Amino acid sequence: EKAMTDTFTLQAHDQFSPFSSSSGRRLNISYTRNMTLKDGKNNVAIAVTYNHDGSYSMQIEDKTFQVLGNLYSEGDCTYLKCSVNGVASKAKLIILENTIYLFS
Amino acid sequence: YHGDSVASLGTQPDLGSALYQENYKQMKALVNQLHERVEHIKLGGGEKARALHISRGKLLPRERIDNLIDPGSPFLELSQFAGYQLYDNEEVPGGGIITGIGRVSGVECMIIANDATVKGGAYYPVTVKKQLRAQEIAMQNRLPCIYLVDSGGAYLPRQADVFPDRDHFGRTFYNQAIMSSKNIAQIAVVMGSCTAGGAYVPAMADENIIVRKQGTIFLAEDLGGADLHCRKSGVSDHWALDDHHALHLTRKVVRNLNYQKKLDVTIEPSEEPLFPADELYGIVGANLKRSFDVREVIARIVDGSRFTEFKAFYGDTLVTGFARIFGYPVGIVGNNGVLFSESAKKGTHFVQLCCQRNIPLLFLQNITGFMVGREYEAEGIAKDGAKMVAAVACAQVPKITLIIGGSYGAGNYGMCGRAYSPRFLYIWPNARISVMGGEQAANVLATITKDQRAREGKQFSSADEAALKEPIIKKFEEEGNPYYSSARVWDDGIIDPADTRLVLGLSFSAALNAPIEKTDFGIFRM
Amino acid sequence: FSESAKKGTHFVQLCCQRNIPLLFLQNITGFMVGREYEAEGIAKDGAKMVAAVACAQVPKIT
Amino acid sequence: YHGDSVASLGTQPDLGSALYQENYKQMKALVNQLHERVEHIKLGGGEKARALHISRGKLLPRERIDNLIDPGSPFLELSQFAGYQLYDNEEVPGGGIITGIGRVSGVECMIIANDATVKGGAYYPVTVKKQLRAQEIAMQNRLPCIYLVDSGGAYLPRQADVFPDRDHFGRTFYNQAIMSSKNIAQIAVVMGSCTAGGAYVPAMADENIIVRKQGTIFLAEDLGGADLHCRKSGVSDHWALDDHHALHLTRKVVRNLNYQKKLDVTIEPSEEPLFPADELYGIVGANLKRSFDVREVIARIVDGSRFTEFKAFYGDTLVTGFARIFGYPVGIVGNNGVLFSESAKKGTHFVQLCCQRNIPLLFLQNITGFMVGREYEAEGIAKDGAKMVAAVACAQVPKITLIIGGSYGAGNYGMCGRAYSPRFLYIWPNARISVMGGEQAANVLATITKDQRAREGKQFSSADEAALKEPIIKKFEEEGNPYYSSARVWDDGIIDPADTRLVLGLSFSAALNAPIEKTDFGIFRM
Amino acid sequence: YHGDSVASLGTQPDLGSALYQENYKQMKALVNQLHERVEHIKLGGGEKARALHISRGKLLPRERIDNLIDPGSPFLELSQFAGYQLYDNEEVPGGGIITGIGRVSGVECMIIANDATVKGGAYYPVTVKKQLRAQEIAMQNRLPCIYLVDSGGAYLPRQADVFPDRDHFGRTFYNQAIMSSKNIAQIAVVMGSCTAGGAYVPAMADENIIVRKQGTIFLAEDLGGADLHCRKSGVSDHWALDDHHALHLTRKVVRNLNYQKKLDVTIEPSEEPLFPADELYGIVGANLKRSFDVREVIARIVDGSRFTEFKAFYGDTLVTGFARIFGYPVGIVGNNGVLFSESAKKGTHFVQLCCQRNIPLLFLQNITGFMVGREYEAEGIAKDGAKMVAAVACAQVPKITLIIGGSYGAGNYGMCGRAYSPRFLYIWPNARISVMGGEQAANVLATITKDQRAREGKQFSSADEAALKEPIIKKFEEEGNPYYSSARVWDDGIIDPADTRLVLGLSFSAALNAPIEKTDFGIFRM
Repeated sequence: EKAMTDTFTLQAHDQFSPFSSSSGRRLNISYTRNMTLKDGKNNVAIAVTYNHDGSYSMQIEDKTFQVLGNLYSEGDCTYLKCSVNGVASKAKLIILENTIYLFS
Repeated sequence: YHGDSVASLGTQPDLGSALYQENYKQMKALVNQLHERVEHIKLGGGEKARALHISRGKLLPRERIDNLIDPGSPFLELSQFAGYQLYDNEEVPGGGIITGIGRVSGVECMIIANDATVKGGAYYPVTVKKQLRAQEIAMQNRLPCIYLVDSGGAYLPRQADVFPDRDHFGRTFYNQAIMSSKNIAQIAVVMGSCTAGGAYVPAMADENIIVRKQGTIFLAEDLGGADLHCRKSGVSDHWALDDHHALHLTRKVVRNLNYQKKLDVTIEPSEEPLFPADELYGIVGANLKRSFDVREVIARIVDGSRFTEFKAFYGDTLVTGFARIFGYPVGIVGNNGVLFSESAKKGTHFVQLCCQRNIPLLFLQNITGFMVGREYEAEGIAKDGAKMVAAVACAQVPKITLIIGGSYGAGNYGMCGRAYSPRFLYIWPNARISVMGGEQAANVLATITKDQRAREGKQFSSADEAALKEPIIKKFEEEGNPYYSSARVWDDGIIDPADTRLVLGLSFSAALNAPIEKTDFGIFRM
Repeated sequence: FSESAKKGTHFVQLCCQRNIPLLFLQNITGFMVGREYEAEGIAKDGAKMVAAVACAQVPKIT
Repeated sequence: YHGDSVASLGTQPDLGSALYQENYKQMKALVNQLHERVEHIKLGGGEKARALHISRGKLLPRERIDNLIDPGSPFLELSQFAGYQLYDNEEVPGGGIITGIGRVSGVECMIIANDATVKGGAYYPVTVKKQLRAQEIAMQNRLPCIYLVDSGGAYLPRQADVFPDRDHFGRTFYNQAIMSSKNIAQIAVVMGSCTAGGAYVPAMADENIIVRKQGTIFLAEDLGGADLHCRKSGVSDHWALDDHHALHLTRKVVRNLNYQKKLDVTIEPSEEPLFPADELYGIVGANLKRSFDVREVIARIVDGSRFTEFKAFYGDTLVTGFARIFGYPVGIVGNNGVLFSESAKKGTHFVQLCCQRNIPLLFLQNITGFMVGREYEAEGIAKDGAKMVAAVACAQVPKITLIIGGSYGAGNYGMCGRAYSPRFLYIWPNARISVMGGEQAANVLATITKDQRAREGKQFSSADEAALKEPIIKKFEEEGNPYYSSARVWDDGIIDPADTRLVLGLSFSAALNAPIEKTDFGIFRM
Repeated sequence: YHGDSVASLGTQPDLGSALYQENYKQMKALVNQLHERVEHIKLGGGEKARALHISRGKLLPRERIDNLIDPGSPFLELSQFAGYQLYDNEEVPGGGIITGIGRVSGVECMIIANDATVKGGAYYPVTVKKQLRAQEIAMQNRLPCIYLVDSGGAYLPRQADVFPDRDHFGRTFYNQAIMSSKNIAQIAVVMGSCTAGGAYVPAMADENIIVRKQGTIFLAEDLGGADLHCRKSGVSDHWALDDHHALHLTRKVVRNLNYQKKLDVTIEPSEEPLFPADELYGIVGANLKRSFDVREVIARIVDGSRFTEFKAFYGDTLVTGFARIFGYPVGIVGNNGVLFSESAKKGTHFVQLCCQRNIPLLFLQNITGFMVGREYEAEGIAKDGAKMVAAVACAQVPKITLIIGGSYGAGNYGMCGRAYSPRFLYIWPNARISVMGGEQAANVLATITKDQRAREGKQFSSADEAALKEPIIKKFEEEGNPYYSSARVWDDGIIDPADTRLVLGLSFSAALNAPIEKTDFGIFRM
C-alpha cells in the first residue's frame, strides 16, 4: 500500500505534502488497524498499531509482536526485509490476485 | 541557482540548567494530561452505548473514518474538546460529532460524522457550532464535504440555542447550497436514522448514499430510508448493503469528481528542522511570566531551521521573516515582547510584502501582561496598532494562527485572532486568553472601589481590598484555561508542541486547495 | 405541500431571472390539523425551495 | 490512490444459442454490404476519369490525403455515403468531395479535398452541404482547415439549390472568414483549376499554396493560377512544382502555426475492454423488435469494461453512468426501453452532473416502437420529456451521439439528435429513423379513413384497409434506411459496430482541442 | 452646435418625359399585382374554413394579432408569400403561419401564430423554415417571442423534410431553450389544439397561457389542455376563459418582464425626405437593362435628403456615405454599376469606418448583367472582391439589405446576401436573383456545345443553337422572379417601393434592441 501511495505521489504536483506519507498518524492518539487474513480455512484477526517511529505493533490473539521492515528490489524480484520481535529475516514477496506469496 | 550557503536559526539549550529541567517537567505533565483526556473522549458515549451500536451491525464512528480515508494517510481532527464540561451534568464527548480533514482517493476532503453513541446523535448547541465551523473551513479552502449522517435530531431542552438564529441549525443547509453552487462537492452517506429536519442533509447533497437496512430518511424503514427512498422516492443515488459497502462507494464517488490540485506558490524540497521538537518543552515551559525567544520556536519548525529576518533591529519586540514549511513559503509573525509603535509599523510593512507576493502568513501569538508596564502612554500604541489590525483583516493570503502563550486585549486582534478569519487557529496547552490579564483586572476593580469608598469616607481596609480581589483572579483563571476555550469552539484544537510542525504542514497543505486572490486594502491612516 | 414547494421554487427562479426583489410573508400552520400526512413526501420537495431561496441574490425581505 | 478494485460490466454471451447465431449472421451480412459499397465509392469517378486525372500529372484525391497526413496515422473520414443514390440518374461517389480529420505535423486538422474525377469536381447541392458540415465540425472543435482545391464550379442545372440561400455555397466563404477571425488557421492548396467563385477560396485563406502548371485561379494558365497569380498578382503565398511538393509545403505551414494542444479533463491510462467487440454482432443483430441490454454494448467499448451506474434502480429504461474511453472521462446515456417520466427526470439530473464537472457526454440512441404501448397516457411523458430536451440543448460539454437502433419522434430530440448540435453523430448499419414507426403510421391512417368512411356510410372493407396500409409501410422503410439518411448529410457516417470504440476515441480526442465552456441553463419547469 | 446648413441630395424628375411615364406605369402594375395577391393570402384557408373556425368561438389568427398589439401600432409582417405556389396542387397561404414584429405593452416582440384555417394548422416544410427564420430574427435582436399556438402537427406526407435534420422541426425547441437561457422571454398562448410534439411548445416556454375549453396539450379535453393541464398537471401558468381573455393576459405578462429599451447610438430629430417616395416608380421602372442613379433612391428615404458621400470620385460605381433614417445613424452602400477593384477597396474602407463607430449598415443591391462586359479581366476583381466579402461577413453592426435590382453571382455575397446574416433582407417587386444572368448562361452553354459539336464535326446549326438557348432563358426567368424567391424564405418580404422608408425605420428600430458588439476582423489580404 505504501508503494502504491508513492506511485500516486510521483504524478502529483504537491510532491512533498505530509498527506502523501504512510505514517497513519493521528492527533494525541495512536491509529490501530483491524486486518483480517486467511490461513488455510482459518481467519486470523490482526490488530496493527502504527507507531510514531515507523514500526508496527501487531497483536494476534494474546501475543504482541514488534514488526519493522522495508521493501527492496533485487533484479526483477521484490524482497521484504523485516524484523519480528528482534528476529531479522529476508523473503521474496509476491502479491497476486488475493494471495500473498512469501518465499524464504 | 540555489547552491548558496546560508545561516540557520536556533541554539542548543542547556539541558543541565535547572530552568530547563523545571520547564520540561511542567510542560510534559500538561501534554500527558492532554493525551489521557483525549483517550477518554475517544470512547464516545461508553461501553454500553458502543456495544448497542455494534449490535445493530453498524461501524463505530471513528472506524468509519479509518475505512473512508486512504490507507495509512494522516487524519487532522478538529475541535476534539468541543463540549468538554460545557454542560453542567451532561457529558458530550467531542460534541457528538467528529470533524477533520483526510485524504479520500487522493483528494483532501472535510469529513463530518455524527457520533450516534453520544446522546443518540442528538444535536446540542455546541454540535451545531462545531459542524458550522467545519463547513466554514471546507468552503474557504474548497474542500469537498462528506457527511456520515447518523443523527437523532435537535436536543429539544435547548431548542432556543439550536433552531432560530442565523448561526443555528438552519445555517447548515444554507452552507450546503452555497458550496454546491461553487462546485465544492457535497456528498452525504446516510448510515443510520435521519430524523426530522436531518432528511434535508441527504436531499441537499449533490450525490447521496444510503445503507439498505439501517438508513432511514423522513421529514421507520417503511416511512423513510426505505427501498421507497432508494427507488420509489428517488432521494437515494446509491444503495449500499452495509457500512463497509457504503464507504467503498463513497471513495468511488470522490474519484469521479474530475478534480486535480494545482499550486499557486513556488515549491522547494522539504527539510527537517536542525533541532529536536521536544526541546520546546524545556524552552517554553508553563510559566507565562517568564519570557523566551520566539526565534527558538521558529528554529524547530521551519525547513532546515533557515529564516530570513525582516527589520531585525527595528521594533525588536516583534519578529517577522520568511521561511519554508514542508516546501511551502511562509511569512512568520511572532511576538517577542510588548507591542510598540515601531513593532506595529514593522508588522504592517511585512504584511503588505506577503500579500504582494501571495505568501501564506503564520502568526505566533504570545502577548505580555501589563505587570511590567502600567500604561507606557498606550495612547501612542492606539494610533499605530490599528494600522496592523487593518492590514491583517484585509489580507487575502491564507492565514494560520498559533497561540503559544498569552492572548489579551487588542493584541489578540492585531495578531489575527479568531475574529479575523484565520484559516486555522491552534493553541498550546499552556495558553491563556482573556480581555485583560487577571491581575490587572483586579487592580482596576480595586481602584474604583477604594475611591468610591473614599467619597463615602467609609474605610476600605487592606483586608477588604484583598477579599474583593480574590474572586476576580479566580474567574479569570478559570475562563482563560485552554480547555474552557477549546470546549467552546474558539480554536480548532489543542495541540502538543512536538506536533506543531506536522499540524502546520497539514493545515497549509489543505489551505492551498483554493487559489490565492489579490488583496485589496483600505485606507492606511498614515 | 409538495405542489406548494414546487410552485415556490418555480416562482423564485422567475424573480431571480428578472432581478425582482422578493418579499416573504411567513404564517406557518400548527400540526393539530394533520399529525404526519406522509411528511416524507414533503421532505423531497421542501428542500428544492430551501435551496432556491438560499441562492437567490435579489434583495429579500421577510 | 487509484488501487481500489472495482466491479466490471458485461457477461459472456451464449455463442451456441440459436438467437446469437442468427443475430451474428444478419449483422455480418450488413457489415459486408457496407464494406463493399465503400470500396466502390473509393474509386470515385471511374477508370477513365482516374486515368485522365493521372495523365495530367496530378495525384488522385485520396493519395493526396495519404501523403498529407503523418505517416501511418489514422484518418477519420466523414460522410462517405453523401450523395448515394441521391440523384435519379447521376452517380456522385461521396458527393464529389472527401472530408475527414487527420494529423498533420502532429496537429489534428480538418481536410477538405475536391474529387476532380467525379463530374470534374462540380459542386452538387449535397457537395455544398458536406463541405459546410465539415467547416462546422472544424469551428466547433478549433481544428485548422486544409482545402485541397480542385473544382469545376457549381452545377448549373441545380443552381437554385447551391447559390442563393444562407446554407448555400456563399456560406463557405462566410465560415472561412469567421474561423480566421478566431485564429483557426485556414490553409488552401490549389492543386487544380479554381473556377469562377472558387478563386475566392485561395484568396480567403490565411496562407495559400498553388501548383506551378496545374493550378489556375480566376474569378487558363495566363488568366489565373499563372506565375501572374504567384508573383504579379500576389494571390499565392507559396509556389509548388508538383502535387508532392505542395503537400510537403503544407506540412511545413502547419508546423509554423505555433499551436500546442492542452487538455481540460483529467486523464488516466488507457485499457482495452474485457470483451471482444465483434460479439456485438450476435448481441444486437438486425431485428429492431427484439430487445437487448445496452449495458452489453457499453461493456465492450469502455476502458476495462468499468462502469459506475447512476440511479440504477430508478427509471430503469434509461442507463446513465461514468466511464472512460482511451483515458478520457465520459458520461454515457443509453436507452433500455420506452422513456418514462422517471427516465426523463433521471436523465435531466445526470446531464446537470456532467455539465458541472465538465465531462463529455455520449448518447446511445435505441428508441422503441409503440407496438407494445398504444398511448400509456403519454401526456405525463410530455411534461417531463421537455426537461431533458432543455437540459441536453443547453449543455456545453462535447456531445457525441451514436444511433444503435431506432430513432423515432420526440425520443430523438431528448437523446441529442442532429438538431441539437452533437459534435459528431454516427449510426450503425441496422438503424431506422422516422417521425414514427411505419406500423403506427399505418394504423393512424387507417383510423382516419375508416371513420370518415363511416360518416359517408360507404363500407371500408378489410381489403380496403390493407390496400391503404401497404404503401405507407413501404415508404417508411425506404426512408428510414441507414443509407437514405447518410446519403443526405444527417449523420457523419455509417460505422461498423466492431469499430465503435476506435471511432469514439478519435472523435472525442478531436473534440478536446477546444476548451470546455461553462454551461448556462434555462428555466427548469419543475 | 448643429446649426450648419448643408447640401441635400436628389433632383426633380421630368414627369413629362416618356421614360418616366413608361417606368411609372410598369412599376405601378407590379405594385397593384403585389397588393391584390396579398389580399387573397389575407383570407387564409377560405370562407368555409373561416366560418368553421369562428363557429368554435375562436378568433381568426389575424384578429388575434390585432388585439394583442398596442392600439393603432404598426405591425411588420414577414414572409407574407411563403409557400406561394411552392407545392404543386396544395395552396398554403402564408405557409400556414403568421410572423411579424409588433409592440405589446410598449415592448417590441416577435409574434408567431399558427393559421388553423390553413390545412388545419399542419406544419409544412416551408412552415418550419418560416418559424425558424422568425426565431433567428428574435434572438439576433433580443425580441421576446409570443407563440399563439393552434396547430395540427407535422404534415406526414412530407415528414422527411420536417422532422430529421438540424434545421427541421426539432430546431424550434432548441431555439426556445437557447433564448430562455439568454433572458429573452418565451411566452406561449395555447389557443387551440396542441398536437403530438407541439405540446412541448407550451412546456418549453417561460410563461404559458391556455384557453379553458379550446386549448388541448397532449404529447381531447380530458387527455390534455384539460383543467388537468391547468391544475392537476401544472403545465399551465395562466387560465383564460376565451381568446380575448388570453390576449389580455398576454399583455399583462409582457408588462412584467422588467425590460426597458436602451439605445447605443446617438439620436437626432427625425425629418421627412425632401422628395415624394412614389416618384421612385418613374425613376426605377421595371427594366433592369436601363440604369438609374442610386443617389435618387437615397434622396427619397433619408431624413431631409441629407447625405455625406465618402470617396465620391473614387470607384464611382459604388456609392457610400452617412445619413439618418428616423433619427438613427446609417451607413449606406449601394451599387451604381459594375464592381471594380477600386469599388471593392472603397467599400472595404467604408465598412471598417462604420464598424469602428458602431453605425448600422444598409445595403442597396442592384448588380449589373455581363452583356456590357464579357470578362474585363475579372481575375483582378477576384483579388479585391474577397476583401469586401471578408469585411462584410465580420461586421457586427446591424446590417439590412434591400435588393432594388439584380443580384447575380459573387456580387450578391459582397453586398451582404442572405448567406451573410443581415438582420433583415427585403426585395422590390422588380428584382431578379440568379447565379448568373440568363443570357450569359445561354452563351456559355452555346459555346460548350458548339465546340464539342466541332470535335464530332457534326454541324451545330444556327437553328440548333437557338433551340438550345430558349429553354435556358426560360428557366432562369422563372427562377429569378421575386415571387419564387419569396415563396421560399430567401427574403423577409416583398415591399412596395413607396413603403421603403417606413419598413427600414421599423426594421432598424427593432434591431437596436440588442447592444452593438465590437467587431473583430480576420486577416486583410493586402
